[PDB]
Amino acid sequence: ANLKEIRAKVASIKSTQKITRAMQMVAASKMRRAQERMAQGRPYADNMRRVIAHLVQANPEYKHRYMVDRPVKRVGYIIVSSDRGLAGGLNINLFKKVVQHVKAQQEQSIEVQFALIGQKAVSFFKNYGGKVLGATTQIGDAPSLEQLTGSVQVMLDAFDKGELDRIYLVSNGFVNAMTQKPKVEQLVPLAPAEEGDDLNRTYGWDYIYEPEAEELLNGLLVRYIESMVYQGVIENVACE
Amino acid sequence: IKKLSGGIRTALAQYRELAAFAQFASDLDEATRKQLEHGQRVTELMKQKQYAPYSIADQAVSVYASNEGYMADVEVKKIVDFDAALIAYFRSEYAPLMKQIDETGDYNKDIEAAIKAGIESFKATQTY
Amino acid sequence: LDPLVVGQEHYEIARAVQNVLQRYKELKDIIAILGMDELAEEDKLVVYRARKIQRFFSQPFHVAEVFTGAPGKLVPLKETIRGFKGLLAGEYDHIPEQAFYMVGGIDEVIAKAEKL
Amino acid sequence: LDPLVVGQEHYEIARAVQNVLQRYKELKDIIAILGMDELAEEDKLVVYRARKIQRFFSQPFHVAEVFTGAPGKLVPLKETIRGFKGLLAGEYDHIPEQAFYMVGGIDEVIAKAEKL
Amino acid sequence: LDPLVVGQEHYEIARAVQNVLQRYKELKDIIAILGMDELAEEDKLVVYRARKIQRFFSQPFHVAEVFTGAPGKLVPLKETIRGFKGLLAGEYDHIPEQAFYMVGGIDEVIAKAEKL
Amino acid sequence: ATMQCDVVSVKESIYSGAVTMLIAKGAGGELGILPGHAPLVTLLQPGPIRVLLENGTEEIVYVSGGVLEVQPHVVTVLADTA
Repeated sequence: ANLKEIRAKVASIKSTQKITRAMQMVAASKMRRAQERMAQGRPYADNMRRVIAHLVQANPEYKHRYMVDRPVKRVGYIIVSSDRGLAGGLNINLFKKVVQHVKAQQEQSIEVQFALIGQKAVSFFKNYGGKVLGATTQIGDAPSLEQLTGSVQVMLDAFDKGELDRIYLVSNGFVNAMTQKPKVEQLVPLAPAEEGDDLNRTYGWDYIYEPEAEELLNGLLVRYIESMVYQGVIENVACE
Repeated sequence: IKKLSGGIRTALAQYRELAAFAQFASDLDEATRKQLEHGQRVTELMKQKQYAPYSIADQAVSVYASNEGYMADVEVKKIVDFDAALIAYFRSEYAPLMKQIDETGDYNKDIEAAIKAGIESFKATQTY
Repeated sequence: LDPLVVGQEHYEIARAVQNVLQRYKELKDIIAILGMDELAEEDKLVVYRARKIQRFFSQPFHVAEVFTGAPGKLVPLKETIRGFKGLLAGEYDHIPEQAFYMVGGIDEVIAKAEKL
Repeated sequence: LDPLVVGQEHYEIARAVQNVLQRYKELKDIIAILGMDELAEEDKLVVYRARKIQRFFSQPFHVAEVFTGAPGKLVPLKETIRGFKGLLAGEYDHIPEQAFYMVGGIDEVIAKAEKL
Repeated sequence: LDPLVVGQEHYEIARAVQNVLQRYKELKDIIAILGMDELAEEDKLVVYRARKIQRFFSQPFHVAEVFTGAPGKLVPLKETIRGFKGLLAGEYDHIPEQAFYMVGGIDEVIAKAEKL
Repeated sequence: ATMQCDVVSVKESIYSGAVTMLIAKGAGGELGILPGHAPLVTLLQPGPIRVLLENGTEEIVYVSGGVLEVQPHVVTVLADTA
């Protein structure tokens, strides 16, 4: 109809285009920073995987309560999401994968208690229902271990008491700077898959264990759990 | 003026080309942030009152001060101030220089050295 | 289209269909600029139902057989009312919208759902 | 509106108010399309002060008492200058926007802030 | 610029040059937004050949002799076709890009590169 | 002698090489010249660690405790930031 309103609409769309370009460049810088940060952090995880393989091959006769395998009952989940939208709908993909997995679990007649660390999960996925012991949010970009310390610690403590048996984590898998996919993983029983490392090359002496024989392993196990959840969170941030 | 206008023209063009990045200032690196701050300073330097024409020498001194780093220290909102202050410190302590510049308009090494020394003296001693 | 002329059910079904279509029409800008994901679930349901309704309003004709070659169809009124009532009620949320194209009735839609 | 006619404080206050309003005018499209959360703190302060200023310009009239039932008001120039200077200084940031509506002066705003 | 009028090889070379230029244009924003890295070798070859073509498109003029002193050039079509076909083949993949700037023909390019 | 000595707490890597002698609390000072024998692991004390590479190059680093691993030709420290 009126030409002036059409011109105003054109100008508004031009301004929106400019601001969205600016946001694209900002996302580029942040993605590069997250990539370099996680690349820096990866060798520590590789070293700790090497050391856990080293110790499990050193003393395989003694197994902690996490090495347990009690019958499946009252499984758990870990959900990591974003604090804001405009993310191309990966959060909905993760939520739908988790909803189908938990539907299968309910078909197996097992109730679920899980921890949520993404703001979108607590703000939206909670609106329907679900028992949550840890609902941390607003962790921010590149948080610290102190920021996310007790959220999984209390859940692991509940696992130790026997109320929890299986603990799951789900996030987005970084495969290419343009493409990503959801992931499902199980971490609590620390089930071994590659145990042939260092068997063929020396290491027949192991360790004398002067301070403690097999007591110090619990601390490194909790450190390992923290490391895996932290790396999953940062991977999700980069994918976002 | 012909020698000195190109720098501010380039600064204004660079500020125009990127303006949406004002809110994400912490995100960009050092060079682009410096470009943003210089563009803001330059675009506030162009403000002027009414019935107050500027002579050739005043424009030359202001543009020379802006083209170097002497305008980086001052706060953005204080750019309108300190400009009249620098001009008023001149014309009373450097009257012959502006008389020569206004009458002739020539440009050489000596004029640049005198302008640099005057700006340095004003920045060192006076207040705005 | 008067509740005293056509009845109480007919008027309500027609009004609901028009309301759904009009609500879908107003969302043409957000989906154009932004993506599909930046909407509430209710808006997504409205969009899907409106697309299915748009497909379901098309049927083949006896006269237009020469142009295409498919035989013509004729639909009684009560079948149309039943089909639209079922569509708006909440069922037919699993049938793909490709099965609503030039089918005539609704049992034909159900039969065609297993082919395309 | 000239420094040599109305003075110095009046001109600065008016210019600053107009600048704040114009700056707030340019943030309509971004909030309309994108979420208000994705903004700097300065912009949020600007929009809050702009809303307070925008609804501080409304006062009841004596001859318009029949329309609304509220008694009229007559604010002197010094009171409005003082109120706008105080609002633009940075205070009055905790008072809700609703105290700035058909109130008259500024002491009346403070009084009304107790109830709503 | 169609094969019937100007022959086949001229058309092929022209479209190949335009395609390389278009690829460079569509890769420039990718280079700017992310970096020269994270790219394979064919794209880098395309970038280098596009830069060589961009430099080679320039040449001096007769009417600029009285200003610069460099002589003007009147390069014929054959030499241009030969040079661009050779550049697209990949023969001149080692010549520095500076030798292609404002030089004229192709043997002139070879001589200028040898001098450097 | 000593070839490598790595300590990683969260995301930070350190550089070593030809370490003359190392001082730490709760370990007896055996760290430094690598013994080349008796592999062992210890719970690291939160005391600061002094490193002396060679020719009196004294630089100081602080750690807040963790797990220390020592082995012939392989010395790795896994501490905690807090």
